[PDB]
Amino acid sequence: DIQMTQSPSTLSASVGDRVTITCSASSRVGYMHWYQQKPGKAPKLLIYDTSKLASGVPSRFSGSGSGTEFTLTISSLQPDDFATYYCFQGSGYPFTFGGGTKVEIKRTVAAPSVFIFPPSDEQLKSGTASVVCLLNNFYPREAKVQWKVDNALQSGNSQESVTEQDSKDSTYSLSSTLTLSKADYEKHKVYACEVTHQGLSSPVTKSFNR
Amino acid sequence: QVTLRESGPALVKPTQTLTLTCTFSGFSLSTAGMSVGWIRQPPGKALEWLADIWWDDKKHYNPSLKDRLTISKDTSKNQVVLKVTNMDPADTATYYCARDMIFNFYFDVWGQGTTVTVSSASTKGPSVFPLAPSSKSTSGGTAALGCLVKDYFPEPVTVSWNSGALTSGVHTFPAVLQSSGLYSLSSVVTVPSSSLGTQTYICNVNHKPSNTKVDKKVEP
Amino acid sequence: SYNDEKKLASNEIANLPNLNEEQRSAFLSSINDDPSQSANLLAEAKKLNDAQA
Repeated sequence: DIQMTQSPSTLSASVGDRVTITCSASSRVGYMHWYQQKPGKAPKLLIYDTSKLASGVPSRFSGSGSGTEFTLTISSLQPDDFATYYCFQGSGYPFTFGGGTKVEIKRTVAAPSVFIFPPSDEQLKSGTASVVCLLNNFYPREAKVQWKVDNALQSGNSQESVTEQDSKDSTYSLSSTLTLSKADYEKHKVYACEVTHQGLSSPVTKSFNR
Repeated sequence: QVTLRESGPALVKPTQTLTLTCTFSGFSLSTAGMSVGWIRQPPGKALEWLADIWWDDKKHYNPSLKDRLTISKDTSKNQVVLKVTNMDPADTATYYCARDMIFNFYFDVWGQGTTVTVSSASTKGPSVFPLAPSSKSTSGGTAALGCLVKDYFPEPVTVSWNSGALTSGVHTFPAVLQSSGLYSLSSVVTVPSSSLGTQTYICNVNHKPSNTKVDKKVEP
Repeated sequence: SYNDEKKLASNEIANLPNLNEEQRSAFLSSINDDPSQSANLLAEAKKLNDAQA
């Protein structure tokens, strides 16, 4: 069959940068097509027949190439261009896709706003308690979040999740959830989330008293 | 215009056969040159084409699927069905249908996709809990609030706010797998603090795999 | 790259103004089945097209 390798597989560029993704096929195809896939969405046709713009696609996008070597170009990277891009060939069966290129947006550092939500009373009845720490709209992605219950650092009883980069402001957000049985929960008093980030001069703590 | 929509079970057991249905509009599969194809995408991996069917009943299958596929059409009802035998957890993926034409040989319109998980574990519905805004979730200016959707299986869960009327400021986090083997996620949204008293905020939570629907009002 | 042959030949069939849906379907399906027959099928389509002008 015909297979394609894309490069780079991951790409990070600032808004306004010109970006190029290449797709090299194992053998000649008459056309290369490109798809854009945003987080949580289906792929959307972007370029077809090598250089033709699909509908609802800004002039920012262009495509080129022939034989085994094809390129997709974005002439002025915008926040909403955050996506994974795939090349695709329909010239021979099986139809195939390249491995994808994740395009990330570089932007100015931004400190997280930190919030904390205690366990809702509704949950406490069921006999379990989750305390949620939230870091909102920060860049870059790297951050550290530690839990302290009565000044005692915690381990292995919390889980983090981070969003994909926002399509508007290119920031991330992150939640950290501390899970305890209602028993251990009423066994301690102060509940605190400690946050470290490049955009913060000193680590920010958010806490509350049971 | 053209739309396609995939449907089928959210959960199937290893060795079982999966049946997926694509229902489409805006075009006809009796039209000369028309085709529907199926593509899937495992978590964090690339897209993989699976099969296609043409208006003339011609069919193609990806050899990577080892003869496990059968595709068929009902032109009358605008439906294409794909069956996959002997499901394995490696087949856990989002499955898409999309339109092709013999004039094109590219998929120009896709469905939204339907997520399938292959597991012996059984379906479990979420509990939905308030993440009430307070002085402790305020910056400015602005207060965060949300809903905690915990202990469910399989994926996915969808969350809207105010029946889709509230979109700005919403972050729904990717689910995390807990040690219990169940998923949990939160959805949050920042709104003006001055609206806390006048504007009702409701998270609409769907876990279709367990036929759960919950509209929770989140207040101070 | 058999599908490129299909794609080119199919667009040439699409260009013809005087074929009905039944006839278009016939030629396109033949192309779909065996692209190497394109030169021949196009000749046949053009002749049928012209006779129906």
